[PDB]
Amino acid sequence: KHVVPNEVVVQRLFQVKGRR
Repeated sequence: KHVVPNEVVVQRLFQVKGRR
């Protein structure tokens, strides 16, 4: 999801690790 300013990467890891 774009790979310029590194934001949907830390969050995405939090979303996957806290549901199912």
